Amino acid sequence: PRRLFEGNALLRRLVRIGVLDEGKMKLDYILGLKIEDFLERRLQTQVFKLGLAKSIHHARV
Amino acid sequence: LVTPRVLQHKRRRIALKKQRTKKNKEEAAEYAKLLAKRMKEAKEKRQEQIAKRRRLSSL
Amino acid sequence: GISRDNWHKRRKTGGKRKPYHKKRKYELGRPAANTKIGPRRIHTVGVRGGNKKYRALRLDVGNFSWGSECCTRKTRIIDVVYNASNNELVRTKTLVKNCIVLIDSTPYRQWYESHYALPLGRKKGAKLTPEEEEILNKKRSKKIQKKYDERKKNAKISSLLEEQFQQGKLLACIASRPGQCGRADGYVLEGKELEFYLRKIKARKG
Amino acid sequence: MARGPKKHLKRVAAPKHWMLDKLTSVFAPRPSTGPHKLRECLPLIIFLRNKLKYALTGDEVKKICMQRFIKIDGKVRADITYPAGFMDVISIDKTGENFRLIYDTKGRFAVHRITPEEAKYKLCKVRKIFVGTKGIPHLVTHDARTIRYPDPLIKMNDTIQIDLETGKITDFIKFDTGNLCMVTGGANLGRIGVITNRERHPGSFDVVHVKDANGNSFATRLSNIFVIGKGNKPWISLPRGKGIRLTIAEERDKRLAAKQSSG
RNA sequence: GAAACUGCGAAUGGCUCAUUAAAUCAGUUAUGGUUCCUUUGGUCGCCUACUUGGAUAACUGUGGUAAUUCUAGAGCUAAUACAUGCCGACGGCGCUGACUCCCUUUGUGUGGGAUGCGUGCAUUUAUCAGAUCAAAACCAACCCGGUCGGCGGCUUUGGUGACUCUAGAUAACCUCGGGCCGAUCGCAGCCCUCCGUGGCGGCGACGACCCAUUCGAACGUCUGCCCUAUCAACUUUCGAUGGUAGUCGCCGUGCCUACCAUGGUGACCACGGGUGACGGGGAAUCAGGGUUCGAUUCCGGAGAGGGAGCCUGAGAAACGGCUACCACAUCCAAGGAAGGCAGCAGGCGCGCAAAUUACCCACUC
RNA sequence: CCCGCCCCUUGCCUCUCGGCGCCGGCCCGAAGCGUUUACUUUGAAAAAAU
Repeated sequence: PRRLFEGNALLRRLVRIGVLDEGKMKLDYILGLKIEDFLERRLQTQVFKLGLAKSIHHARV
Repeated sequence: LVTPRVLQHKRRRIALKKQRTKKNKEEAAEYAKLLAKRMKEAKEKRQEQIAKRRRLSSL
Repeated sequence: GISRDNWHKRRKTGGKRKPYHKKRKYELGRPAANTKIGPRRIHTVGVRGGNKKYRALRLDVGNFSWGSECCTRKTRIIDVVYNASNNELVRTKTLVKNCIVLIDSTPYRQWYESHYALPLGRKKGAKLTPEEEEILNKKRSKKIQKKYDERKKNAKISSLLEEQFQQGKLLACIASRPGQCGRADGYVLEGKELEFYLRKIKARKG
Repeated sequence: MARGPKKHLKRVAAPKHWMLDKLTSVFAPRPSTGPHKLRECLPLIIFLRNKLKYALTGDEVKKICMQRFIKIDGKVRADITYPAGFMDVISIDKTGENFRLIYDTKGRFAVHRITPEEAKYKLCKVRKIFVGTKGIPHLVTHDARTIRYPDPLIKMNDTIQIDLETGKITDFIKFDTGNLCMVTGGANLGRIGVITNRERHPGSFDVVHVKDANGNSFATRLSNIFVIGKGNKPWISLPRGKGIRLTIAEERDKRLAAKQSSG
């Protein structure tokens, strides 16, 4: 019971922010995560990516 | 100094005492009825022992 | 003041222990009653949780009993004779539980005479003649035979009692702590107990 | 400090199942002395401003109790820290409402509203039989009531229905296998299931197996068992979930299945 | 409605970590060895009663000391303070037996009986009961079914694993001057062979006895502890270990006393010494295993300058209670009087090292 | 790797009191336990905060 309930709710949260696919969703793919995917989900990155800026330096301001 | 209010309290003082005695009467009365009814069951147990000896013998 | 602590004094290995706290009030000690024979003097001591303990000094009466024939009458307590706890108390006439004392022995005779309708051992036949023969024979007649006949073929009374009875003395055993109860009470000796303490007495003194 | 009995109770050693916070001050209510055990109580004020939110401050609860709208077991109580516990009925007659104190499946006193019809009696465990002077018997219950002249066939670990007004029990159960029970103490709490078996030892406690109708077996000490009615036949109205008790995996699944957390 | 008597609380909290190495403390168990303000529930009928007795304060008035939250003298008046004590309902129960009555001479089978004493709970002592296992055959005295040889049929409170338990019976004891069984108060009504009495009823408030319960308290079980052998034998009538009886205490117990026995513990580390040692829940670091720290918000303990003793109370060996010594230190008319911040602020001193003489009961209790 | 069988199979009986049976008679669950521990596995039991 510990492995099921924990893993399910862990992976749910990784999917909810979208640093992980649901075409993955196994505990092994947690380990395939890396630094850059987190940093992509940051607000200033998403401002730049999907809204008006001229550089990343603009977007933070 | 006694006033009418005083005298009421002295009548009520004894009314309660008498009432208390009357309640211990009726409770024990009902309990005796109930107790004596069951002690059917007592009779039944004795009857059962006698019956068992006869029944066992019955061949 | 005087303590009743368990945290003074050694432990098993001969080690010592030391205090860590001052004497608590659930450990208490108030000196012995040392009650004697004399007129009733009682002091009331309040104790823990409330409650009263009567401490009696100079008792003179106890409710003894002769439970073989089931009479218990109030009788005077004359003197101590033997105390197995200590010898010194006997010399100084101090009363505590499980002493051996002397009593008046009077009401027991009155009880016997009235119930079994037969006298005790007597000094002489002229002893009873003025009074104590006018209540030993009575106008009832009307249970001269009907009552008395079953009292004429039961009761022996034991020898060791009877020789003392004449003197007006009987040997009874204090049962109750007088210092806590505020009363002396007891039972009168019989049988092998009465043989035992006779021998202890006779060994030690006359 | 130990020259006498204490009177304060903190918040951070308070019995945890009253669901208190900790950013209000150091003290918590403290149950005052009464019929139920201190741990097993729910103080009055916690039902009235930390559950149903009639009041918002403790002074407000005092202002309710003073006007005497509150009853407990048909009598009037007027403290703010009256120690009501398991199997009592609260009765506010200025709303027409009646509550019952019973255990949730997660082991905490819930709100279980009921008919006025049910709210005229409660279930009381027998704990001791004691012959008083002049050959009279007695009962003693967990709500600490002494009911004189009981009929002799009632024994301990049985339960009796009591009429709040008059005493004088209406019915009773005699403890045995195949009777429906609720758990009231122990690490299991609020679970419902039939008795199934008992076990006896000579002194040093004894245990009592239980099994429910969902196929789970569990056990508890003897003195945490309480009878509620005949086999598969409750004589009380039960709060939702019915004492079955799910695991956390299944319980999660329900909320995301209906996809409901508001309505 | 100030004052004052009376009731209740001040034994909670707060603060500090000095002592304290099987002690404290933690987990586990036990009171069948005990106490318990309070709450809750039961318990509450063997020339006065239309109500008993006499003083104290505030108050009034007069004072004393260098000086105090000192206190004297005089004059009043209360009670849920203080001290007393009857009514009602005893148509009952047991033991004496003046006697008396009937039938078999008697005995015995009989029926009644005046006069007495005892007769609730609590208290102390003694005694009795606390019963139910497995069946018959005859002889002696005997009930009923039933007869002028006797055949078949009866006798028993409750409860625990276990109690010398609980309740019952008998004989007494009585705490007096120091157990109980109401001389108390507020809201609102009635009925009278009837004219405000005689009758009686509601709703509360208060007090008290015992049992249960709650909050605990106190003793006791098993297991668990840091360093040291340049600490290896220790403990005993200045009780060490045990036995018997008693004293004392809330109870169990060498807790204490008398008499008696000669034991107890240790290389599986006792005993002794050390600790910049209060214990635990925990904290820091860390792969796994560990190491170090824990004065400090929760829980338990100990202590209020050092010691000892004690009053009141249900609860205290209390210190924002008291009494004394020792150590400090203050006032004084030098005769005497008064004191304890390891409570919140604040100051001195100590040091490497640590805050505002603030606002307020609105929240939490 | 849960019932049984070769001799054993949760080792036995003895039974008696309170249920289940089948047609007075018969069968099988609960009662003493398997020489003792450790070990292992499951329950009960555990203050909160962290």
